[PDB]
Amino acid sequence: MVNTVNYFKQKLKTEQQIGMWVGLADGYCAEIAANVGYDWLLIDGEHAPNDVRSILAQLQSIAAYPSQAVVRPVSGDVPLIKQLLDIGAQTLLIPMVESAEQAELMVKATRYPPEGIRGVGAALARASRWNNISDYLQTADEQICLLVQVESKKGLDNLDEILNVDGVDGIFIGPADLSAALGYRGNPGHEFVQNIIVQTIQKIRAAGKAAGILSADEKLAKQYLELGTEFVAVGVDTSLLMKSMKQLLSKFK
Amino acid sequence: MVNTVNYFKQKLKTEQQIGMWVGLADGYCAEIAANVGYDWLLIDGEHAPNDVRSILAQLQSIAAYPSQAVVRPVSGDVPLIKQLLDIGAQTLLIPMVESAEQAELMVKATRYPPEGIRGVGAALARASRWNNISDYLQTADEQICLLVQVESKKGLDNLDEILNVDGVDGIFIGPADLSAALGYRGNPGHEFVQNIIVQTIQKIRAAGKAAGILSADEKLAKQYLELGTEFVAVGVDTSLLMKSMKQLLSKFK
Amino acid sequence: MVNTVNYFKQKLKTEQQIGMWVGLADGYCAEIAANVGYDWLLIDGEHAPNDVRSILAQLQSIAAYPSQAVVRPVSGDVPLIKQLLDIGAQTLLIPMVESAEQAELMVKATRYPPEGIRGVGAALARASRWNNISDYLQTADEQICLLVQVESKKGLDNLDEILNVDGVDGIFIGPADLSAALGYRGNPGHEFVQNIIVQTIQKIRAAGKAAGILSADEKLAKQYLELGTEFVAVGVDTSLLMKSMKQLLSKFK
Amino acid sequence: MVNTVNYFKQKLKTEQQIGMWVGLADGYCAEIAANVGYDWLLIDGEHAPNDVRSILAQLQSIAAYPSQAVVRPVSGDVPLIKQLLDIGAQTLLIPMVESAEQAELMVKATRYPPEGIRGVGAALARASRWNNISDYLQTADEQICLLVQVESKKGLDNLDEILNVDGVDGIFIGPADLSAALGYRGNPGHEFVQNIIVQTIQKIRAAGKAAGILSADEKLAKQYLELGTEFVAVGVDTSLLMKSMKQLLSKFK
Amino acid sequence: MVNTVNYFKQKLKTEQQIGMWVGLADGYCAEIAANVGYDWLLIDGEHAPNDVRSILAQLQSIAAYPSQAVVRPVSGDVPLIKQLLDIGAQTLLIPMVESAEQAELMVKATRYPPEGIRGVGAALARASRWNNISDYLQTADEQICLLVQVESKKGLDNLDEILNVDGVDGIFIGPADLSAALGYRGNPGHEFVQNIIVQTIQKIRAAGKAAGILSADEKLAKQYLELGTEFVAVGVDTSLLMKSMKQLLSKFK
Amino acid sequence: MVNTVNYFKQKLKTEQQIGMWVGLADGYCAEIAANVGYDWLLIDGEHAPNDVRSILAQLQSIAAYPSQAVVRPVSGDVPLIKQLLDIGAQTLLIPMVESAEQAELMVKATRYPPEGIRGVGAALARASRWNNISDYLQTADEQICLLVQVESKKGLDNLDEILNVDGVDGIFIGPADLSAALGYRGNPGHEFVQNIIVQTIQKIRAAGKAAGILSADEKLAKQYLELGTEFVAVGVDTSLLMKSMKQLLSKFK
Ligand SMILES: O=Cc1ccc(O)cc1
Ligand SMILES: O=Cc1ccc(O)cc1
Ligand SMILES: O=Cc1ccc(O)cc1
Ligand SMILES: O=Cc1ccc(O)cc1
Ligand SMILES: O=Cc1ccc(O)cc1
Ligand SMILES: O=Cc1ccc(O)cc1
Ligand SMILES: [Ca+2]
Ligand SMILES: [Ca+2]
Ligand SMILES: [Zn+2]
Ligand SMILES: [Zn+2]
Ligand SMILES: [Zn+2]
Ligand SMILES: [Zn+2]
Ligand SMILES: [Zn+2]
Ligand SMILES: [Zn+2]
Repeated sequence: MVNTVNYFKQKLKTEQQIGMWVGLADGYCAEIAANVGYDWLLIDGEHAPNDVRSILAQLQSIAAYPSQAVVRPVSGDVPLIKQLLDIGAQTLLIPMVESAEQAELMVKATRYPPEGIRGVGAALARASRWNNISDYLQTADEQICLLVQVESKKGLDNLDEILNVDGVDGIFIGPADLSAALGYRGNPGHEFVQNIIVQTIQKIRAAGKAAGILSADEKLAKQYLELGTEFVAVGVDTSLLMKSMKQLLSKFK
Repeated sequence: MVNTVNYFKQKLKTEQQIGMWVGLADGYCAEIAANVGYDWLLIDGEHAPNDVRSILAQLQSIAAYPSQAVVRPVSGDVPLIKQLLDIGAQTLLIPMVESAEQAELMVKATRYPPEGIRGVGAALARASRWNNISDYLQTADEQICLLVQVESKKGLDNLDEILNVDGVDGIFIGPADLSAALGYRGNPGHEFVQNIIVQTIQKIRAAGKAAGILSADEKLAKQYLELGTEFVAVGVDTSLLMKSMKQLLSKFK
Repeated sequence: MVNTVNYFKQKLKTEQQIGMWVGLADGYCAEIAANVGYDWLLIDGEHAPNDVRSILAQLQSIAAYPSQAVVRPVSGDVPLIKQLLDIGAQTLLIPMVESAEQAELMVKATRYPPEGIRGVGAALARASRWNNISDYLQTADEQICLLVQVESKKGLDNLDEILNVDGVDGIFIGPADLSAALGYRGNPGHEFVQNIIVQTIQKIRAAGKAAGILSADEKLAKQYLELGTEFVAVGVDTSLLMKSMKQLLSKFK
Repeated sequence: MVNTVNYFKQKLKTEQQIGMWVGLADGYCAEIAANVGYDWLLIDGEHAPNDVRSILAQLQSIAAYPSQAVVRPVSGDVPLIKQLLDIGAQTLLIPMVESAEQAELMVKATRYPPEGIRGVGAALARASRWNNISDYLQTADEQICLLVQVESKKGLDNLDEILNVDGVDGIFIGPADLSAALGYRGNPGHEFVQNIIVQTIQKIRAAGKAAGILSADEKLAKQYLELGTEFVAVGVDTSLLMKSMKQLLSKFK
Repeated sequence: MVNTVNYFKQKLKTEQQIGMWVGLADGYCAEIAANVGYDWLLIDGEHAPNDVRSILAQLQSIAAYPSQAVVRPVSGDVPLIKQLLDIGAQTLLIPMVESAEQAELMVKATRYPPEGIRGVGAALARASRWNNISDYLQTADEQICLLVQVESKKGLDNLDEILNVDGVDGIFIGPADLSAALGYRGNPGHEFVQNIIVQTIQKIRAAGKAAGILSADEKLAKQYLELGTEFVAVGVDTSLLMKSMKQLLSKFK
Repeated sequence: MVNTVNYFKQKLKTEQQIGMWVGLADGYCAEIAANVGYDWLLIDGEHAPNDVRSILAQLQSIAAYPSQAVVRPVSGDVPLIKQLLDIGAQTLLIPMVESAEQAELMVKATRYPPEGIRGVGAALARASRWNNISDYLQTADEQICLLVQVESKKGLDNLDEILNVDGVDGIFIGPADLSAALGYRGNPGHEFVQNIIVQTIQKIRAAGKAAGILSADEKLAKQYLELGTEFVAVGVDTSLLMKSMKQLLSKFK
């Protein structure tokens, strides 16, 4: 078997990928999302009740479908990154990255020694399909994609430095965390926040990196796509479930 | 503690209750549905991948909310009915009921000896809150609600006989199973099927029983409500999730 | 490896075994019970929310401890008996047995062909420790113990016939189900019920079978032990947990 | 989406399919087996500790790989067959089939009304991918494969009658159950048993049905393949795990 | 929906709240405890085998009952605090707090930016009921209660400094950890330890903070209540289960 | 009850113990391994998808068998070490230990105050069997065994310093991590790596500590045993399962 090709990673340079957030934290719900045709599915280990084992179940569900899996760990924790790579997550989204030094450590966390610090345990791992991918230890590093979130004042204060880190494939903007950091908690739609987001997207793309963002607002998402933003998540499974059930009830009250 | 009052059962005689089908088979998804404000939630043990333990988890989630839980077992199995009553399901929907003799057996399955055949194990049961409902064995039978599905030719052939069974609180019409039985599989919207459904609702209500049905078609559901149908399910969580995610993607293709 | 010796089965002829009911339905709770020193633990698949997989977990927990495991299935279902024997349950308690013909079928359900109807799948089974017990198919039948419950009027109406069935090792009296059947639901302590229980114990022992019962009433349990009842359950984990937490709170209200 | 094509079913007429028994009862273990390249994987719901939900997890794991999944339910139970079809099992292996009447009922259990009795609940089902397979109710019956086990004297006594049932795609011989039924429990390798198995394979193929069997004996499996047996399972995951770990320890004692 | 009111937090200034430790690590056991009527239930993520997902299940069980849930994470880990707040834990008990600097960080960990560092992910969170609490991001901080444990020499060495931290609602004394730190491991009942505990309770209350403690000793618990201690846990579910089962067996040996 | 004797720890001074790696992450798979007769089983929390709760399940399975359990946490995390000790893991293997200061902290992490920093919560813990081991807090430290991995250049750079730490019972060499660190990723068999491993084994034993290693290569494992290496793992369950299923299929292709 050849290593699973990371089409998400390749498509960062060739197209604009439409994403769905997966916070239902469940192999069965993840399979439903995987049937829709999103370019990418974000398995949220930061803000949904997930652990390594529930994320594994969702990777197994999604694996039968073309949608590419991206996993967000709860934090930039090196041992947790090791665990998520070994269950076979090929793209990671690291929250709250705030310096070039932290971004460099996240690069190393995703690459084998001697160049990186990814723990070596291929025989045991779904990532190597238990060494059924015979040359995994030689071919792994190439299909791993590292995305980092800029979503605080300190992140924006270190944006140019992070954008200079070789091995950061993409910078994703978190409007909820960023709007709160800016003192507009719950109000990312404000011009003050939006002008900072647009400028940030322009700088990311000017430095030759992929830009990404989430917005459930159709108009904002289409604006970000018009700016050339490479990976745009356009909705959240929990939000779509709740809103669809509320809209239906409202027809009958 | 006094036994949990079955408001679903009481409301069969005082109002028209709006229902949501719950097939996501998960305590977390069931809690999301429970926040919307449906009069009743159908935990589907027949067509969703549920067992006694997953149904228990969903009852625990839903219990903090006003929405009344109704459980559909996979079949009219007496021992399975015993298990679902003991985890505390107070309303059951029995699929594919086809005779007065079967309906009478389902009545007995929901009531303690000496009048019924419900196995006695109160001490162990969430139903008695582990005997924290001190008079459970005396007050249980009153808050249990039995609904039976008529959804085959043999069911329609025994409709008058089933409607004469004391202890059947409601007859629910299954348009998917009924349309297939009638040789209109996938096409319940056909006038042939709909005239049989309308006549069936009229007969159920004429015999003094509650009538129920599921339709995701807003126009049909409102027609059934105009006829006086007591319990109408108007949508399905899996369908709402899938359709909402597809409609969103279609805005970006 | 030699087959696990069923010490419960042997001790039916040599001593009076003290039992604890396990309805917490959980490997961790079952292990707590296993540390106490009960002769036998009843893993309740009839009145606690258990399935084959949760019963397996509890058998695995208990297996490190001297306490002997007895499993109650939800009903005398032949395929479910097959499943519980293959996960390695060596003693089964069948509820609501009401005829010699049903007791004979339960005997056959526990024994391999050609003499019985137990499905043969030893290679796959914890029962054979995956053929690590090399002679399992020749030695299995001997360590299997069949107990049947008499707990209805029809059971009492067929008591002499059931007591004549070769392969029934024990008859257990269910006071909750029996008192309800007799029209004393919730009141097994009444003289009418107790005289029937004592007479039933005497008849069981007179026919050379082991007699069993559950009572959380210390005086009744000690009375049953004085009559020579071979297997007496003296409490229930859910009941002891609830009562101990209530008694503690009452000291502080 | 078009309905998933049942390549197992088509290949019953075009080649000899090599199978692996999956009794480890776990999505992660099922995925390991799925990487090997077996034509088919038997998810054992009869002799491994599986339920609908654990079988679902294994179907989800296996679905990303070419290996075709076959599910054995604990018995020919119509409602359980309904559940296993709805989670998306397209091939079923029914144990202990003993008459034309039982085989006909298993045929109906796998087909929608009006011709069959399969319960209609497509909207909710992984089988329809929650109606993402738009014409599922018209195209389902064609990709369902029914296999029945002949593995008792009564099965052999009704072999010609079972072989005349339209809708039975395959007859599988169970050497463990059959050798026990014949009074050679644990000794299927005996000439008495083997001549009956060979004769049975010849009769199955002469009636135009697919023949199947399990043997972990390489010589017996190759003999069955030389006779033209269409679906041959050649090993069991639990057995291969135990034997490989024992053989390794023996090198070091 | 308005944000769930934290009655535990309000009652810290109006009454003395009686608590039960919940270490059975299970939604079903947590529900049993929730029926008793304790003012508060401590879901132990430090010394019972719990993770985010098992703590979620227990919050869901408890949510239907008046008992207020308090969650102890394994350590003062900022990302784990984020996870436990998002599943809807409104009161946290942080173990082994040893400085004003660590207590200040725990305050920030529980509050949204710009004043705190709680990660913003309301849409996804049971805490917001998936934005069904429409103003959650404005009303969340007010219903969050922060308790910190002083249970080491360094904690006692920094007691006055911790008691001056705005945002610490309560200091809880850990007699097991504290007695071990003092070189009286397993002997918290010693006068040396008890005089330090009493002095510590007096200092906590004199600084205007709530004092808390656990003791399964009825006399010690009543002494702590007489001193005015605001939140007193009086027992542990695992201990009450084990002791009740041992005391029962001892009546029969 | 007296504390469980750690026979693994005692046998480090009396014999050479043969080990099996357990990465199938499952109580049922762990029990299969437990039946084989390995001296020790490594429950891998670093490179298999395990958490505290799945490791607990595997400890419960294994506990009925003579095989000694060793648990590898994901990293030398003090709170996670506390959790694994409380579920009753008596031997820990800490990955990627690189200094005397880190080894000393791991020693303290495994011992109660006042000498160590192990959090005290015995009442709640399977480790004390919920205080059924009445003197657990006095007898625990003696049956705890600490192993550390040297598997990086920094580890080898601090080998003499680590070997001087009182309370390190064993140093385990990780050939996958070490060969990668040395720029021979995937090629530990090279003479450059092997000479370093042999020298390292000699230095460990010369300092009076137990030496350990894993090799699935029978010749290398036997060479390590001839050098007197005290704890040698000779295979991995995932590897043996995959290889045995592949070898079987190759006989039939
Ligand atoms: O610990 C990591 C590891 C690496 C390769 C193996 O074969 C087994 C374990
Ligand atoms: O088996 C049912 C049962 C009833 C009451 C109890 O207390 C225990 C068990
Ligand atoms: O189907 C049961 C069975 C029996 C023996 C085996 O080796 C495998 C399966
Ligand atoms: O009960 C089955 C069912 C069928 C179709 C639906 O849309 C919902 C439920
Ligand atoms: O990542 C956090 C998040 C916040 C709000 C959303 O709607 C979705 C995700
Ligand atoms: O927090 C730990 C703890 C210690 C002893 C107990 O009895 C209960 C909890
Ligand atoms: Ca978990
Ligand atoms: Ca289950
Ligand atoms: Zn964010
Ligand atoms: Zn139907
Ligand atoms: Zn009973
Ligand atoms: Zn068979
Ligand atoms: Zn403490
Ligand atoms: Zn390593």
